[PDB]
Amino acid sequence: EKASESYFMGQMQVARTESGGGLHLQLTQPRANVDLGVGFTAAYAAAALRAPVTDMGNLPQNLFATRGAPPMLDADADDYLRRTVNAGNRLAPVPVFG
Amino acid sequence: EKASESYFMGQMQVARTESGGGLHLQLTQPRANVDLGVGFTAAYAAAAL
Amino acid sequence: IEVHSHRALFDIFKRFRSDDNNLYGAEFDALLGTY
Amino acid sequence: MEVDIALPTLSPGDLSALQRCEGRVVFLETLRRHATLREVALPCGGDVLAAMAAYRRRFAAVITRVTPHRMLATPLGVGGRGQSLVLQNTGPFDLTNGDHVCLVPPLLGDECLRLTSANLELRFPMTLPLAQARELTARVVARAAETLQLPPPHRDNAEAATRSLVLNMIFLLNEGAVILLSLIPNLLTLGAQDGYANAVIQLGSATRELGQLVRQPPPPLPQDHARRFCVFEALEAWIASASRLGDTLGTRPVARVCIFDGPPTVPPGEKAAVVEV
Amino acid sequence: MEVDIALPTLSPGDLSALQRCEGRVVFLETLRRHATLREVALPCGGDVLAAMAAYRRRFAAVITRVTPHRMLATPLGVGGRGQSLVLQNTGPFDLTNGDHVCLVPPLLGDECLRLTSANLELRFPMTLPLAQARELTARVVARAAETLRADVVFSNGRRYQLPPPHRDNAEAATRSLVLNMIFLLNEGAVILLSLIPNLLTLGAQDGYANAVIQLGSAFCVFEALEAWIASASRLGDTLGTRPVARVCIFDGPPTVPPGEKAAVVEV
Amino acid sequence: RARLIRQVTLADFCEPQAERPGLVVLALRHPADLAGAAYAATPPGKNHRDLEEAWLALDRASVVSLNFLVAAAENADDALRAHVTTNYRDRRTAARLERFATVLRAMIRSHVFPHRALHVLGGLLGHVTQDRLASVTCVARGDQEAARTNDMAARRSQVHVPACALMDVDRELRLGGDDGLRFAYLVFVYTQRHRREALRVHVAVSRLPELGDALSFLLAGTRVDNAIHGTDEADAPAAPAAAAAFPAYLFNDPRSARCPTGRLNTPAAEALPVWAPDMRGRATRNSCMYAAYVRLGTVERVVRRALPLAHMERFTWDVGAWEECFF
Amino acid sequence: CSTLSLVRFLELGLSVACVCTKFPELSYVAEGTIQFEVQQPMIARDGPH
Amino acid sequence: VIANTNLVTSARVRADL
Repeated sequence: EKASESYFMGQMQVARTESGGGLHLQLTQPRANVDLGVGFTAAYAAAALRAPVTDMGNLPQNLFATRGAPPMLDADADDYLRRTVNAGNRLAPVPVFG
Repeated sequence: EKASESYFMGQMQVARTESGGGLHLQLTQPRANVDLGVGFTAAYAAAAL
Repeated sequence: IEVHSHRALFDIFKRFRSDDNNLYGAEFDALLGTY
Repeated sequence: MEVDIALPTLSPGDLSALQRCEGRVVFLETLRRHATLREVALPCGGDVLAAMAAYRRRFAAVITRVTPHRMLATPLGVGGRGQSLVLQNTGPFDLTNGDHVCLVPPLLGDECLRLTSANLELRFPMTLPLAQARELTARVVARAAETLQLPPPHRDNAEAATRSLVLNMIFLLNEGAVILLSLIPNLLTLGAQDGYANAVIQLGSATRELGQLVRQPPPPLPQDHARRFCVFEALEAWIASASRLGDTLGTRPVARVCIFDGPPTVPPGEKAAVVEV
Repeated sequence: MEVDIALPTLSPGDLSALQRCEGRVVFLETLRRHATLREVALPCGGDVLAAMAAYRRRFAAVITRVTPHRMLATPLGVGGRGQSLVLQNTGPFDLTNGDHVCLVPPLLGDECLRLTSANLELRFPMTLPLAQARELTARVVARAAETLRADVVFSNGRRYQLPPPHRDNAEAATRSLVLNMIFLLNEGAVILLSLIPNLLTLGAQDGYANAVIQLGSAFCVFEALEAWIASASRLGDTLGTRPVARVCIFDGPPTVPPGEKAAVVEV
Repeated sequence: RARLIRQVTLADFCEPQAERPGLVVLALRHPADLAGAAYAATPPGKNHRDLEEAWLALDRASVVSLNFLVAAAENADDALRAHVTTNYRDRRTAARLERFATVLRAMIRSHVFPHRALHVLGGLLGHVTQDRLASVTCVARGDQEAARTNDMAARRSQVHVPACALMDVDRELRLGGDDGLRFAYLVFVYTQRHRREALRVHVAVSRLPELGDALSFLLAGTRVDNAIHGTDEADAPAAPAAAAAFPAYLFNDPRSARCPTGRLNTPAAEALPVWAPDMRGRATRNSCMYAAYVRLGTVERVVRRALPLAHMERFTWDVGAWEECFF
Repeated sequence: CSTLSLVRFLELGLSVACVCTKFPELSYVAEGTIQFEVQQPMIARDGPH
Repeated sequence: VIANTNLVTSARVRADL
C-alpha cells in the first residue's frame, strides 16, 4: 500500500573482539516496525509454477522402521517377517549409531 | 593510641576492558602502612556475649 | 526491574486543538469549521 | 567468547522472574556466537538417566547478564581453566570451600520454569558437591540395574546404563583377578586381628559372606609366568578403570569453588565465585 | 594472584637450607594474601591416603624466590592466561619435555624437612609423569600383595630398583591404600560373577568372546552394588591421575634429571 | 600470547626444512624403557624379545612429524608416500620408513602400545639446522597464529593435516547438527592378529566431548574381529570344571555349613564347598584394546585445498591426556 | 579489477511501502513497550445502544 | 521529535509505473 509499515532505524553499534588471526568486527544495527491501518495491507498472488520439487513417486513406508510395538511370542515368526518385508525395500532400516 | 600507624595512599589506576555487555571499567589503588610505635599499641577485650 | 510502557508516538499532523472552543467559553460564530 | 541468546516478546510479568536466573547453567548443542532461546529447551521431568547421558554430549554455559532483548552467556568449558565466574547454588546441599562441583538433573520433576509467554520450559539442573553426586549416581544406577524424593524409572534406556556398568565390570576380570581372589580368606583372617582391617570391609560386603561358604585351591600356574607377572597388570588395569568410573555413569567435575574471607559455606540460592577446572 | 607467607625468624644455615627448595609445591588452605609457616605443614610420616585426601581439599602453590623475611607463592589451578613458572623436580626419575606432571605423596622413603630450630616439619609431594605415576603406585601395592600371603622401572635409559620396604619409618604409611585397593577389586569381581553366574562356564575361546561382543552392541546384591559404585568412585577420584602441569622447557636441555628445576606451564 | 617449546634433536623423522610450518609434531619416548617393559609386558605364548630386535634393526632422535608417521601405517594415500620419499632430502629414507613400520607393528604385537610411546607437542614454526642436527620449535598453548615465524613471506601460519587421514565424525554420524566450534582428536586404531596386524591413524573433529560410544560404534568391525582373534596362542585348558560355577544359592541359606574366622588353617572345616575360579587364556582388557585417542584443541573450520591437504581455522592448542578404548 | 555498484534503498521502488525514519535512541528506549492503538470506525445504528 | 509533556491546548529516478 501507499504506507504499509512504519519503520524505525536504530543506531549502529560496533563490537571488537581481540583474536589470533587478526580481529573481528561484528557490526549490528537494531530496527523496529509496526502496521497502522485497519485490516490487511498486503496479499500473495500464486502467479506461476516453478518445477514441483518432489516427484509423486511411490515410496511405500514400512513400519519396521518405527519402534514401540510388542513383538510376538515366537521369535521365528518375527525374523520371518523382518527378512520377508526387507527384501530390497528402499526404506530398509540400518541401525546406525542411535 | 594517638598515632599508632601510618598509611600511604597512591595514585588510583583506571583500567578498562570491553565485552558485549559494554564497557567494564576497573578502578584500583595501592596502599601500604608502617607500624610506628615501639612496642604494642592495641589490645583485645572480649567484653560481652 | 518490572519493565514498564512509554509514551506512544503521535502523528505530526494531529490537530485536536479544539480546546479553543472547550477551554472556558465556546464562540461558535466563526471558530467552527477549522475543526 | 560470549554467546548471544535472543528472546521473543514475553510477558512483563515473566522477565521479572527470568531475570532472577543469573547463575543457572544452560546446555547448548553448538557454540556459534549468536543463538536463539528456542533451541535450548527441555521438557518437564522424566528419565533422569536420559538427561544425565545428555549432559555429556552437550556442553554447559553459564549466563551472567539478562536483557529483555537478548541474553549474554559464557561458554563454560571448552578452552579455559581460569575464567573465574559466579553461579548460584540451586542445590539441596551446602557447599564449602575447595569443593569440586557437579551438575545433576533435578529430581521429581518438581522444579522447572513453565514459560507461558512462548509455551516452553527450561529445566535448569542443580549443583551438588562431588561427594554426594557420586552417591546419587550410584543409587540411581543400582536401582536401574535392579529392574533387569523417589522418582520412577523408564526401562527404555535402562539397558544402556546397565550395559555400560556390566562392560566396565566384565573388563575388570583378568588372569590376575583370580590370584587376587585366592587371598580373600587371608584377608578375612586379618579382619579379626586388627580393627581397621574389619573397618575397611563393610558390613554387607557380599565377600565376608562368601569368605566362609566356599573354599578355593591355590591358583594354577599360568603360561609364561616365569617371565611376566600378572597381579601388577591387574592392579594397573583396575587403577586405570576406576579412575574413570564416576564419569561414564554420571558427570565429570565441571569446576571448583574458592573464597578469600567470608563464611566457608554458601547456603542454597546464593552466588558463589568459582574458578574453572 | 600471589600469596606471601609470614616466615618467623628461624636460624642461620637451616634457613639457607630451606633456601635450596625454591621450586617445591606446598598446599595452602585458602586463597588469600597472608599466610604462616604453621598451617602449610604436614606431619613428616603418615598414611598416604590422608595426604591424598588432603591434596584434593586444598589449593596448590609453588615456592618462588624466598627472602629471609617472607616467601612468595602462586597457585596453579587459577592463573592469568597460563603464565610461566619454574618447578623443581623431586621425583626418582626424570621427566622429558612434553610430559604431564602429577603430584602424589612420597610413596617411597619420604623426605621430611626437619626444622629443629623452629619446631615445625615440612613434607613435600613428588613430581611424576602420568604414565609412570599410574604404574609406580601399582608396583608398590603389588609388592605388598605377595607379602600378604621383579620390581624394576625403566625411565630414559636408566633403571631403578624400588628400595625395599621399611627403608624409611615403616611400610605402615602405605597399608590402608593396599587394603582398600585390593578389597574393592575383589568386591567388583564377586558381584559381577554373582550377577551373571554362568559367565565362567562359557567356552574360553568362543562362548565368552561371543558374550563379551554381543554385550558391546545391541543381604541384597543390589545394595552391595550401590555401595561398591560409591566406594569405587570415591577412591578413583582421589588417586591423582589428573595432571596440573605440562612441561614446556624453552631454551634448555630436553631432559631434566631429578633434583634440578624446569620451566613448566600450568594447564 | 602463546608459549612455545624448543627441543634440539636429530633430523631423523621430522625434517623442518622439507615441510613448511604448521603441522603437528610428536615426542618419542626413549626406546630403552620400551624394550625393557616389553620383557614383562608381552603376553603368554608370543615372542618376548622381538621388539628388541625390531628396534636394533633401526641403527638422540626424539621428534617425529605426523606427516611422516601417517605414511608408515596401513591407511595412507600413495601420493603422500611419494611426497615423503621424493621430497625429503635425507639419505636412506624409504628404508627407514619401512623399518619404522616394522617397529610399530612389533609394538602392538608386544602389547606395549604406541600411544604409550608418543606424547604430542604443538605445531612447529621455526628451526635452525646444522648438518643433520635440528632445533624445532612448536607452540604448546594458545592459538597457533599468535606466534611469529621467520619466513617473512607469511609471518603467521596455520595448521596443516594430511586430508587422507582426516576423518570427520558429525557429518559422518549424521547428528543433524550445525557446525560451530568443534573439538579435535588424534586417534589411533589398533588391530591384533598374530603376524598379521597393522595400525591405522586418523585425525577426528566433532562437537562430541566424550568419544567413547562414538568410536565403539565407529570401529565396530575392528573391536569384533579383535576380541575373538586376540586371545590366540594362549593355551586355554580343557572344558571348565563344574566347580568353577561360583555358588550363589548359599548366601541367604539359614541352614548351611559355616566357619568363623580364626579357625582357618586345616581344622575340621573340610565341609566347605570348593570353588576354583580359574581364568587362563580368556580375553583380558589389553586383548580387547582396539583404539586410543587424545584431545588436541578446538577448531572453527576445515577446508580442503592444495598433494591434498586440510587447512585448519583458528586452532587453539590445548593438549589433553591419553585415553583407552577397549569396551 | 571489478567495482562494487552500490544501490540506494530510497532510490528503489519498494520504498513506497514503508515510511523510513531514523530513531537514534531506540535501543535504549526499546526496554519497554510503546503500545499505541489506532482507531476503529462505527456506523450509527438506529435503536438505543 | 522528542518532546516532554509540555503541551498546547525530491529527485527523478528511473522506475516502472
